[PDB]
Amino acid sequence: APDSVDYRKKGYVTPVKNQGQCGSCWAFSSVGALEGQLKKKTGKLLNLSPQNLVDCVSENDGCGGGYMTNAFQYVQKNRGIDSEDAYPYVGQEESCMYNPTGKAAKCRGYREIPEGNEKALKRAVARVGPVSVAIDASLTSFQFYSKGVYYDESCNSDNLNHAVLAVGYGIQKGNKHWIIKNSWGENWGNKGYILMARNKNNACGIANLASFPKM
Ligand SMILES: *C(=O)[C@@H](NC(=O)OC(C)(C)C)C1CCCCC1
Repeated sequence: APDSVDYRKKGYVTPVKNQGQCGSCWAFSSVGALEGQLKKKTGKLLNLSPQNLVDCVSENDGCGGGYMTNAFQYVQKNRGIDSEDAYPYVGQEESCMYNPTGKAAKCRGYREIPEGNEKALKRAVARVGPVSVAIDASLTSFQFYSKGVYYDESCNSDNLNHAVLAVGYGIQKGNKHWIIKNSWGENWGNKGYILMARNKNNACGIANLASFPKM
């Protein structure tokens, strides 16, 4: 039987979130990866705080964009990241208000998958769990997605502009794919998710900026 995994079935994925009017996709991607590792390492997870990252990761630009590795590094140096409940998302950057009392996860580093390698990415998803990735999500066809395995030849792998989360991989109707968790609400795509073409020459640059935190 062909290799495939869907971490949503295993309880490694929390409900789909909505960024609102803030370019915080990176924060949600990071938090999603941390959540997956919490489930993996401790047997249970909870919603982590993307707001904590938006406000405290000085190396990023808050609602103006950021990198997942920068967030992981921050969680590590900071000795922690608050839970969503302790540090709720307001969708706008504010002053860093982290509080150790509400710490909900820790990080011991991170690893970046070899750029452009879907085979290494697949191994990471299979051996680590959900991984943070970035893609070109500017196409109109990406935005109005609803079903099937998305693939658009004009998707620019050299223009990563949206962080997302690879929650698994498989095949649907002879079409190999990556299971992708977005942060545009459950209203977007298929209940907040999108099936993206796998092994279609790094479509949309799916393997160009992938990483996972070490816990
Ligand atoms: C989306 O939420 C943001 N994307 C982002 O941080 O992209 C990386 C650096 C490729 C992960 C941006 C922030 C504002 C401009 C548009 C989308």
